[PDB]
Amino acid sequence: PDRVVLIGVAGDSGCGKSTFLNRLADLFGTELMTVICLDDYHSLDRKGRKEAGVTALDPRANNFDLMYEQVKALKNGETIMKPIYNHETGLIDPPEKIEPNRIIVIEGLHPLYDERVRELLDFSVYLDIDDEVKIAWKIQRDMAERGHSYEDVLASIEARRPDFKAYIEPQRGHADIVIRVMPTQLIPNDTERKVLRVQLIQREGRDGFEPAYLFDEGSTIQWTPCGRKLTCSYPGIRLAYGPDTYYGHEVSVLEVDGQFENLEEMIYVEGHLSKTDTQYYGELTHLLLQHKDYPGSNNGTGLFQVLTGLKMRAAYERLTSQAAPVAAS
Amino acid sequence: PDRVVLIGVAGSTFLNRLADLFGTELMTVICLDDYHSLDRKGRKEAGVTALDPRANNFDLMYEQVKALKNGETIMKPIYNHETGLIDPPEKIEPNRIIVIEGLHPLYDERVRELLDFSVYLDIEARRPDFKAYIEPQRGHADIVIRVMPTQLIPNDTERKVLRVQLIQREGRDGFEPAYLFDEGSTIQWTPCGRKLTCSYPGIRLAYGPDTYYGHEVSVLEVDGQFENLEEMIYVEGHLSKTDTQYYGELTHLLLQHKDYPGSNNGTGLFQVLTGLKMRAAYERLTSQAAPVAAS
Ligand SMILES: [Os+3]
Ligand SMILES: [Os+3]
Repeated sequence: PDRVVLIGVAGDSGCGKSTFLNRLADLFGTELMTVICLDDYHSLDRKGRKEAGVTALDPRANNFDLMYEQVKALKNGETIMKPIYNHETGLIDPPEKIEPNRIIVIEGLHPLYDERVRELLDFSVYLDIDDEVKIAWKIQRDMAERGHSYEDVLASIEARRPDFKAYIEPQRGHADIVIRVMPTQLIPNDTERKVLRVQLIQREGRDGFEPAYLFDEGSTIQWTPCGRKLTCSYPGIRLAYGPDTYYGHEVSVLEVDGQFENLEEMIYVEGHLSKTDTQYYGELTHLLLQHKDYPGSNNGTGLFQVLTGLKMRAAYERLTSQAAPVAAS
Repeated sequence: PDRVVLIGVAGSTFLNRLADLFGTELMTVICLDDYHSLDRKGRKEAGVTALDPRANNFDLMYEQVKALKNGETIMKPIYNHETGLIDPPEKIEPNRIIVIEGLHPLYDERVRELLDFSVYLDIEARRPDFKAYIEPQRGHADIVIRVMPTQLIPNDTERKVLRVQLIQREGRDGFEPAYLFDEGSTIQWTPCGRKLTCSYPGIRLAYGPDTYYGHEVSVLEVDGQFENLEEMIYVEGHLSKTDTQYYGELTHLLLQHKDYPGSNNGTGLFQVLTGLKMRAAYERLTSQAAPVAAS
């Protein structure tokens, strides 16, 4: 059976605008993977939302019944006629023809919201970014190309909180992996807002998914690779691993704080991680340095985005007994 | 050549543990109080303590220790602690291992160079002379076992739970320090978790490079108490370059005599580990198996 694998990606970065999906495209290519933006399943257009007094985050603005049916149909090998939500006009355009593929990624705000859709997913990721980090990034991006559109991100964050906490964040409890970004604990008065502390919160007991760990599985460790063999500059790099309870479930949290200045630092860290699901030594570093221009390229953000990708590849190859798709040259 | 190996021990249950490891047939222990140049009355007369270098004959010490390592029999004096007198010489023949024990095994430069391995054990009136003449020997010891109060219990009142440090000297050829996880990097570890259930406050290890008396060292550290077997073995299994000859030898040797003090904490663990590092040093120098206790 030509099996269709389904991947869910929860996040607030907008459709086609996250670096994680670019990294997935680098890994799996674009020929045998199709990405579906879940804003296409809005039951209410922009005017309709205003009329109703609800935001896009509200479940009532979204059609989960149609979502379930068309995603179920795709996994069952059927072609679908899915709607297109135009973000510019704020209208719902005529359906698009989407055929099945080896991998189907559903991306958006509510991929893990409905019980029925959850059960169709084979792997899932929630990208949890701290408000302050999101804001600091927006200023750095604005600084580069002279955009100055960060005051609207601030407005958006504050006003979204109620609906974000109500309907978006609880999906973290159902995600296999949660990449959690937040400010550093290595620097006392962080003014630059550059150095990040990132957590890979991995769900236990999901058959066909072995969490990555450091040193000893199921025990708690704090590690600093800087020392005799590796020279870092202040504040350096610090890892942490340990078991924890997240949304009432057992998880295994792998954590990196700091910035990678160079190759040696990246490989030294990669080499000492366990069950990273790399197919050869140095694949994370190799994949991470593929596109150094991406944000998070020199810290835990990129590292864990890539690592998550490998865990999907593992899941795919387990379900199909076949090699996963790859990007061309 | 029937080579004689020399071990120095500054600062005991440690020697009992060594006797358990190496036996008493092929190891002779020499108490360094036997090389007092001044008897108890002489010390009073001079106004010095036993800790003072002037109360001790390092020239005779060097010569007789040098002679022992060279395969010669010696006629060494006996210092009677009860009467406080120096009795007639004792005949001591060479042996596979010679341990010199006392306050000043690492004090003299000439005696230091004869030693193949060395240990300092760091567990009111003595303080001046202790700080003046005893403690600086820590800077020359290959291993220093350092005991101190715990950091696991806030406002510790019992004073029972201990934090112990195995400070291992780097660059001593024929001695690879034990480490945890990654050599030359800093780590803090707690084995209690999914696989191991501890009772409060549990156990916590730490390893990392440091500078001690101006030298590079590698500090392995345990804080807490071992309630049972499983805890001891779990810790042992995750240590690296412990110089055990089989899995579970530390635990086995540590539980040999549970009645000893430090039996259920880092004190005993590191006493045994230190013993293994001596065995390693011996077997490297002789290209031969070290002595063992009978059954
Ligand atoms: Os932007
Ligand atoms: Os390449």
